[PDB]
Amino acid sequence: MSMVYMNIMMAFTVSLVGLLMYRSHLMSSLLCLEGMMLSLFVMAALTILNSHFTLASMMPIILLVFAACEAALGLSLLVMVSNTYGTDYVQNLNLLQC
Amino acid sequence: MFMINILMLIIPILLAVAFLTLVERKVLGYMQLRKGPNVVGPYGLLQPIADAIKLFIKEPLRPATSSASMFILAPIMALGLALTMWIPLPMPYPLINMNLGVLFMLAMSSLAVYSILWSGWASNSKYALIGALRAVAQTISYEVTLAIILLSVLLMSGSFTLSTLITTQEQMWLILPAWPLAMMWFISTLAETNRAPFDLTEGESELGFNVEYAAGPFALFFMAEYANIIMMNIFTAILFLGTSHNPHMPELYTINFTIKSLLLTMSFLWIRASYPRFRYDQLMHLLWKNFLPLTLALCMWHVSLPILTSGIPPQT
Amino acid sequence: MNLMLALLTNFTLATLLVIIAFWLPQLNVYSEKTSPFSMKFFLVAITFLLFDLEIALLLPLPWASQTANLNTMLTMALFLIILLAVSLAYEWTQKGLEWTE
Amino acid sequence: MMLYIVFILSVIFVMGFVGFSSKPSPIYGGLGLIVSGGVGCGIVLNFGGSFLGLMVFLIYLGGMMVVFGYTTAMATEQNKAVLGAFVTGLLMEFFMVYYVLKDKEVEVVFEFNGLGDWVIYDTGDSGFFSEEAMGIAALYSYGTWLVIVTGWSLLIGVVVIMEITRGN
Amino acid sequence: AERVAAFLKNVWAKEPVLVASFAIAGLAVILPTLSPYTKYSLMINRATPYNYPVPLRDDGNMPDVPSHPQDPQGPSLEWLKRL
Amino acid sequence: SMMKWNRERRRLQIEDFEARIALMPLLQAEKDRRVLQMLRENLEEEATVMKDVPGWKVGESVFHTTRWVTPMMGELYGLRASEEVLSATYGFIWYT
Amino acid sequence: MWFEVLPGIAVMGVCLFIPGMATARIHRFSNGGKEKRVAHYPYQWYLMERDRRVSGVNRSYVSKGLENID
Amino acid sequence: MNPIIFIIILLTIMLGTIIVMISSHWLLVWIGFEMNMLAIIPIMMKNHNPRATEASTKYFLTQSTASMLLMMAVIINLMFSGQWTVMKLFNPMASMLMTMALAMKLGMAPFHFWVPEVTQGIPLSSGLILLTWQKLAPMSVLYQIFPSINLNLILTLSVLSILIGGWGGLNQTQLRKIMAYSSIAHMGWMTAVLPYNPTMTLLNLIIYIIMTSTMFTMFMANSTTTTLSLSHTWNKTPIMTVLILATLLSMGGLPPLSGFMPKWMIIQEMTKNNSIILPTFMAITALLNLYFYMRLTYSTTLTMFPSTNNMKMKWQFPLMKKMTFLPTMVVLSTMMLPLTPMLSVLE
Amino acid sequence: PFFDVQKRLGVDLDRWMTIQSAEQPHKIPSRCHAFEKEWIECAHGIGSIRAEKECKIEFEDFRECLLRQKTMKRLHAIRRQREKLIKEGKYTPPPHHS
Ligand SMILES: CCCCCCCCCCCCCCCCCC(=O)OC[C@H](COP(=O)(O)OCCN)OC(=O)CCCCCCCCCCCCCCCCC
Ligand SMILES: CCCCCCCCCCCCCCCCCC(=O)OC[C@H](COP(=O)(O)OCCN)OC(=O)CCCCCCCCCCCCCCCCC
Repeated sequence: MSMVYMNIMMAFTVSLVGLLMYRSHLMSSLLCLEGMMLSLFVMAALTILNSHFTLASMMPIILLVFAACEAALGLSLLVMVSNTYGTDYVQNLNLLQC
Repeated sequence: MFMINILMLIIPILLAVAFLTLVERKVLGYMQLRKGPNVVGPYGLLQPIADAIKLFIKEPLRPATSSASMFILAPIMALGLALTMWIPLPMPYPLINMNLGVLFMLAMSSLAVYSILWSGWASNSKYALIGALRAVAQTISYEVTLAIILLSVLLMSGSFTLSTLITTQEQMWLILPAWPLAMMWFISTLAETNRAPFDLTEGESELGFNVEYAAGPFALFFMAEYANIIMMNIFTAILFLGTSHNPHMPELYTINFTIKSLLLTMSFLWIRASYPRFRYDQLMHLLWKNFLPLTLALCMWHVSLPILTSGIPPQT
Repeated sequence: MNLMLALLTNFTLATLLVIIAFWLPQLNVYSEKTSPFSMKFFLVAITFLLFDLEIALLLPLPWASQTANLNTMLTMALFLIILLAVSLAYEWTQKGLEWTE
Repeated sequence: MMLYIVFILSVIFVMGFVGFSSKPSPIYGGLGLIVSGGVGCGIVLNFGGSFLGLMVFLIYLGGMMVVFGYTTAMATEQNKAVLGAFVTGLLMEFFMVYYVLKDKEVEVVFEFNGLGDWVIYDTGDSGFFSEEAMGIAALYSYGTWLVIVTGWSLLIGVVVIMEITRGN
Repeated sequence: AERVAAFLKNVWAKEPVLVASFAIAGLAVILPTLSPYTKYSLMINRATPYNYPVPLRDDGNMPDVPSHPQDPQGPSLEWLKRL
Repeated sequence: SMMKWNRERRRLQIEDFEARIALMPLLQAEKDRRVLQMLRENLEEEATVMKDVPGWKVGESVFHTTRWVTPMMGELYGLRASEEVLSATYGFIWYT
Repeated sequence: MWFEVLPGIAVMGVCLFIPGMATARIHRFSNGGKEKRVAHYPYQWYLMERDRRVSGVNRSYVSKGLENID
Repeated sequence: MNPIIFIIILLTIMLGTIIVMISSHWLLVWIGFEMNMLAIIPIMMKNHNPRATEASTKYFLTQSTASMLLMMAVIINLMFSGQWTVMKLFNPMASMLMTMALAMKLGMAPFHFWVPEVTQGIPLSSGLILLTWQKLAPMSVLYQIFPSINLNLILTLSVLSILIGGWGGLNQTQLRKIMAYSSIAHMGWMTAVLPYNPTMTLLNLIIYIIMTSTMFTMFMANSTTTTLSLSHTWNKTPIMTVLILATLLSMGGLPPLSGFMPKWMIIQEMTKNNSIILPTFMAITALLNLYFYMRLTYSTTLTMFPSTNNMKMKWQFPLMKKMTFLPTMVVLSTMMLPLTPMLSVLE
Repeated sequence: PFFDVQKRLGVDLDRWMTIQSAEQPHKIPSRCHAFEKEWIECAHGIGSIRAEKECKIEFEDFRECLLRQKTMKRLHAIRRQREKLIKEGKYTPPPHHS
């Protein structure tokens, strides 16, 4: 493909693993989720720009607008957890075990 | 010669910033029936040099900060960006001739918020952190109308290049066709740079983020703050008071352009000496309930007005 | 290459002032001195973010005016701004932009 | 060493992801994303996308990420794993970097070549407009459907987040 | 007829900002349809030659395509100069 | 005033574009010759480097089609000077 | 008196005059006494690169006129 | 929540689902999913209690990860084909990501750990949308990409779904959890036959929705969420118990009820392809589902569990719930077997 | 689509951006326009089962213009040969290649 894809694509993989291995904070997971959309933006634009897909050039913008809107939703829920417990630890979201 | 060219743009800014402090203290003095700095050197012309030396040889407190890395990172980010917002400004020739220069000065401007945010975190104090957050809410709020007001003007220019705002006003200033936008742009630039009557960070009896700083590090946050005051007014002059450009005498542009920037800057000092200070909620409700409704109304008027009059500017 | 130099020089210089700022006063060997959440602030950050995203779709308007579909381009330009106004009218009426507890 | 600027940037780009994928304190995690977002723009710029490159700075870095730092400073209450993960990440990058600069061919899932990014660029370009600019402008001339669906989602987003946060 | 006047003058004394906002926006949506010059805006955009005008092979039956740029056939921009 | 000035700017752009259109036929003609020449330079030196390779063909298309395919950057400037390679790849993107 | 404020303004005025004046004169020093070529779109860049090759010496600001035609 | 806002939020969930169904561009397919998740989290929070908050947070973290993977697949496919058409994917690695991404969206095992918990934290009406409407959009995409799906990946997810659905439900006493695990089980049937005859995936989807909608409707009528609280129904609304009994036997696939129709037709199509071992295993393990369906019938209709004194007060008021379409749904849930050849309308 | 509404109503919602040989603003062609056009017209109206086997040639060229794997392999071979002959005193680059 090209040397740049190896690193851009590996960036998505790194962030994905970071999303699937929580440490303590719910916030740190949102960054990894927002890390994944950053890699997809870059990879999308590189493919579109290189091949001169003229009309596709608006596609990365939409990916960013919707992905950003999702983040606002995720941050709103993180706030409503800190309100209930005072911290955003993931181990507090264990009520629904039973 | 390019490296020589940069230094011919960085040092003058630092000296120009230094003597804006003198001009502010003097101008504020005469509007208050007093004189201001006139003892240190002829007419106070050495006053900035005394202050500069004094601050840099004073012990910095640097208390037990939580990180002590964001403490160093905040002043670097602030002063690094402030200088960076001058490279595309045509005077009349940009140092870097960006095709989306207007879009570059918006991108860099929104990054200055971090300097505020990181200073609050580094301070290790709960009180400071609330101080930073209040200044962040004000800054981002009033940067929404800058984006739209700027966008509305470009509908009359036709592109994002800054050198094309010179061509647009070759017959007449944009202050005339767009004085409603000019009124709300000038006030937005006051609120972005924490200038009175929008200075709540320095609004003693109410709060700042750059309070724990003293000596040299403090002087950095001061240079950045005053380096943007000049830059915003240079931006305003290019946007609403376009100077005619004669290629054979490029210096003629600079003299006229410099005057219009100095007058706009001295309007910041004029305004600070006149009015009281807004409350925090009162300046939020000035944006979300007064400027934003009108900015949206005027943005619609400017998308359609060129179409209904057949006056669409060229893309190139 | 020019812009990279301009960024490097600007940030390189800013760092030199910082280090000498933290070390030049240390030339003077001074005696060792010894020794919540508010919801209404979060909504401002989120409200800005959503409007900021709605602005992102408005940025390419200067280029859109050069098309040969002014009827369609004009209709959508007003459609976005009008909805950008509706998002404001909704928060305004539902007491979103208020600072009294 | 300048003809490989894009590849060099991408190596810094990956190292940033290891920075916050290891999950340090959120304050430092957000910083790594900022450095990664800024470098990410540098990659897009060198492929000819100047509007898209600056859009990340204005919307992603100066926009979203400010709110992330804004929320962290207000809901975060200011280890061996963090160092072990960070150390592990760089080593994986180092070997991948080492094995693509040695034989200029690395096969992990896909077949990645290592001649240089410039080798695929388009030779011919003599237009009087930016193809990226004309593509983005077509949002209003062509993308009527995208505008409607996108606008209704942002409008709903405002409504949705007002319900979530009210709490009653 | 009285209610409208009794309501227009009430907001004008209380909400001058919004009265100007809705008035200005209302013109943005109405005037473009009434304007007689809106059609020229389209004509000028179509007249801007971003692309090369590839010539057409001549088969013989085309007394509408000029043989030379200065021939009298084809579209004429004499309307744009006077405008 | 803005309407009048903006309308003249649209006439001055059309004149600016027609000067380009009258010049495209010459510029396109030159580029065709230049690109073909650069390809043959690589072709001649492809034989030199690979005249003793076990089972290699000179100038072998990697496409089943016989249609002309516009060369990419790697094929033209493959073995030229770095300064000229840099100019043709990032010269325009880096121009201030 | 108010005119004692001017000396500070002039020095501030001069420091804002050097950056603009320096760029204009420095550009003319490198471009053979002309304005630095502006290349915002690929067509403009293509002609500038053509000038570099056509000029002989590898300089884009060295113009060749009719005298260079047979 | 203001009533008008609730309708517009509900109407948005349909628009998101519909955009996925009618779109022909992978971008709009992703926008449809994003619009759907955005407008469904608010209803899950309507009661505003810690469990509702946790359920949405667990739900958001799952649908978001699936969306990124789906977008990632949409881009790998773009690199190898240079197009966005919603059809067979052109890169096998992209197909795996799309398959798993849609699996996380449907809750198919082993991406299932959130379904029991999410469904258990939100009201009954919110669970109905979560288990019936939310599966149409992911199933629309599978119906269009199945030629390129990996045979062993899809069948493996189907096999694990039936097993974990059956085994999970044996240990449960919460009706919201039982329906959650029952949902996972029926998903295996929907996807197991997908490679062979997708039309039988729509037959099993339509019948599953009708039966599940009936169950949630009758639990909402009596505001019952646990096994014990449901056992008082005989003493309050005896008719409701007989309707419950009929459906649970239908859900269990017992002849001659409608719920036998899907399982019956899936076995037919898999065998024509000479798949004898897989249908036999699937049918046997379905008995695990029929077990805890029967266990509900023992405590609800076939026995009279102890009552409470206060129940005598409830006899003096009627059911003021809407119970929309309950009479029609229950009849179509049990009396459709003679109409089996009507499935050709789905072709 | 699952519900082919667009074809029924005769309205174009998102079919303009599906491919890269569709109409683009200012007639800007994509880099692989010639290959994509040929592949699409080859495999039109014969379903994907036949197109997989009958239009394989037209599609391999298309995927060659997209990722240029064969071309980058060929250039890697020439570089390795030339590099080997460089450090053996057996190669002298031409004048214009220096
Ligand atoms: C066809 C394409 C265009 C489609 C446009 C359709 C979308 C329009 C979007 C509008 C933007 C959202 C704003 C709408 C909400 C208005 C504000 C509101 O919510 O109501 C507030 C007000 C409450 O009243 P209250 O404060 O309690 O007491 C004093 C009232 N006098 O309640 C009220 O009673 C205030 C009166 C209602 C506001 C009327 C606004 C009318 C605006 C259109 C005017 C057009 C005039 C243009 C003519 C210009 C010619 C000079
Ligand atoms: C309550 C009342 C609300 C307000 C009602 C409307 C007020 C009047 C309109 C003001 C708003 C529009 C602003 C237009 C400014 C245009 C500048 C101008 O006025 O100059 C006239 C200009 C001169 O023509 P020119 O071609 O240059 O002549 C020399 C050629 N050899 O020629 C032109 O500019 C071109 C003509 C543009 C016409 C635009 C207006 C189209 C609508 C037709 C007029 C009806 C007005 C609408 C009334 C209903 C309001 C709802």
